[PDB]
Amino acid sequence: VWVVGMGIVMSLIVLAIVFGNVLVITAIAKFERLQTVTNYFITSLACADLVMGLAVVPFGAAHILTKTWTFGNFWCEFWTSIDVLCVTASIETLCVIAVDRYFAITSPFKYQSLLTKNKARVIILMVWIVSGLTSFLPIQMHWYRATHQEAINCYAEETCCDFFTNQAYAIASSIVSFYVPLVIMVFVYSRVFQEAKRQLQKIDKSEGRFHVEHKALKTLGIIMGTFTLCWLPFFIVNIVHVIQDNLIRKEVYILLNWIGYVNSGFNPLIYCRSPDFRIAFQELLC
Ligand SMILES: CN[C@@H]1CCc2c(ccc(O)c2O)[C@H]1O
Repeated sequence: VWVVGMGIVMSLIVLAIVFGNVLVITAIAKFERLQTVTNYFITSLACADLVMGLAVVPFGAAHILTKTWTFGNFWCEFWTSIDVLCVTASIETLCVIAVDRYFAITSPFKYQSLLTKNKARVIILMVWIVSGLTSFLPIQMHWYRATHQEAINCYAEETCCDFFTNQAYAIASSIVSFYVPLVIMVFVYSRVFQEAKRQLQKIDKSEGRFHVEHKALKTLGIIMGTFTLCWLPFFIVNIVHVIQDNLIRKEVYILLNWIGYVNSGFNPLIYCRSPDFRIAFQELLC
């Protein structure tokens, strides 16, 4: 009953991810009003999420359900590289969005000059190049491999493929993928909240006698509680399991990894709540 039951959940996850991340892309492509410098970062994020949902989730689900890797030994390194690439490219895009929002409020007069359609493309290409220099190059050159008997036995068997990595690669990959964007987003959003509070105070001092921070708190909570709660638990055990051998089990690692995969299915709800997006979604369907 467990085999039949979980397959339904995995298929539902796949369908939700694909349907969520294709609609945004086609709405942005079809409509000329939504083509804005802001909306290119959402385009890149949606592309990364769609690639993840199509390439990573189905094969991981099949590997779990079948319990053996029926495909060749060459196709598992490619799968791991794709997974790492998508994961590390789906977070720096959020960091870029946060920085772009910071520059709008902090410098209102100079926002148009600093951000131009030519610079957005360069930023996106740099993000994707950096993502590809930590996923394909070290994995495909066999620099991440660990040196112990279980790892060698797993490497020499075609039907078995698990993740065994070194201390240095794990630390470097986690630092590049998660922690630096986390610090940058924390600083950015704290400053934005400070500016919003100052504006509210000024309005209250000016027009106080007439009736005419819940909004900022709710928005920032939705922004920063669906990302930290989804990715932070995994990137701690990622550091831990290479320092203490018996502290972290394999099942906990796999489940905490799969919890962070569903974040790609939530992004359209969080970042595409604008009325302009709603009108486009209504026009496409119905
Ligand atoms: C196969 N799962 C991988 C394992 C390690 C890893 C992931 C994502 C980002 C990283 O920086 C990593 O080091 C996970 O997606």
